[PDB]
Amino acid sequence: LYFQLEELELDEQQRKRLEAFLTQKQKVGELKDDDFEKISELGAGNGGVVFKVSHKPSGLVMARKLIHLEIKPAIRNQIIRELQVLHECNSPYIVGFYGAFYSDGEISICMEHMDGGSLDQVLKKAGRIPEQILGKVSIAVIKGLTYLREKHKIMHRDVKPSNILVNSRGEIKLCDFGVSGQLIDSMGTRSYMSPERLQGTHYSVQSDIWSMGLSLVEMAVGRYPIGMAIFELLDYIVNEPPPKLPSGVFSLEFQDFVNKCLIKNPAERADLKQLMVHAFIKRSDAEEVDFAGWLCSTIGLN
Ligand SMILES: Nc1ncnc2c1ncn2[C@@H]1O[C@H](COP(=O)(O)OP(=O)(O)NP(=O)(O)O)[C@@H](O)[C@H]1O
Ligand SMILES: O=C(c1cccnc1)c1cc2ccccc2[nH]1
Ligand SMILES: [Mg+2]
Repeated sequence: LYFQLEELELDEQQRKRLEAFLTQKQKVGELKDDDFEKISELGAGNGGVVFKVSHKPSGLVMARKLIHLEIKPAIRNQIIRELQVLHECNSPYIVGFYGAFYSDGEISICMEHMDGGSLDQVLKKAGRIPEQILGKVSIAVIKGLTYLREKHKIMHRDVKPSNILVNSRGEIKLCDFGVSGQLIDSMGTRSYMSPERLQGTHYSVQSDIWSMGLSLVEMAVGRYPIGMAIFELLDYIVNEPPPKLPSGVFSLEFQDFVNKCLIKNPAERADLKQLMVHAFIKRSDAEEVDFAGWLCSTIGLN
């Protein structure tokens, strides 16, 4: 393999892991519905269902997300085409992608299986996720959001605990980002949308910062921090002060970090550059946290 990795400043462990995923990916060609065998259901959301599958020609275990869309063939083919950009989205903070295709009213998004599942699944087991672990989560989310914005000019548009994937090797990765404009166009009791997004305001990385901040407070406290009825919830986000991390249990740097993510005004709200040099991030990056060890003990893995 003739790797074109230099654009990413990677540690040797990150370089080895990314190279091992890309090498495994070389076993995979054209994806067909007939070449998959359903192992189990990993989970489901509003738009689709994701299954742990076996890709029979390669032997690879994958996570197959199926999104039901029986629409005009010309527009589903535009979607499938827009999804091919995912082949170029190589980052330690972005879930690996094997391929995307359409079959029998379903668009399939085949990706790297993350054996730790999502952070909302681990939150159920953990109760509360430790501040120090959330420091590593914060770094991975900022770096992933930065990679997407800087390298592919894409915004996530759907940052939430269920869209942050973890594994037994201690990797933290984003998934379900807005790579396809046509998929967004063609496509509850909890909302992670920024107050300005809920009012109609054009999307921005600032909205992703809000979603990240809210997700952090939820994971830190063990529950959705607003609270409930639909309008009641959205009226609270738009017209009431943002939620705050409780005092006496969390560091001042972590409280200040989430406060800067949750500023109602998107202009005063912190950007990715400012968040990357925030005391919380600087502290968290210097800490030796055995995230892989903590994850394997709280959810019972390797
Ligand atoms: N690559 C993956 N590896 C392992 N588990 C995964 C993977 N992708 C998704 N999952 C799991 O599948 C569950 C359901 O996924 P999904 O249908 O995207 O629901 P959602 O994240 O709650 N909604 P949304 O992203 O807004 O469409 C997630 O909560 C994850 O736990
Ligand atoms: O559902 C989408 C999606 C949403 C809006 C626009 N384009 C795509 C998606 C799934 C997915 C899995 C991995 C990486 C990126 C991903 N994006
Ligand atoms: Mg998701």
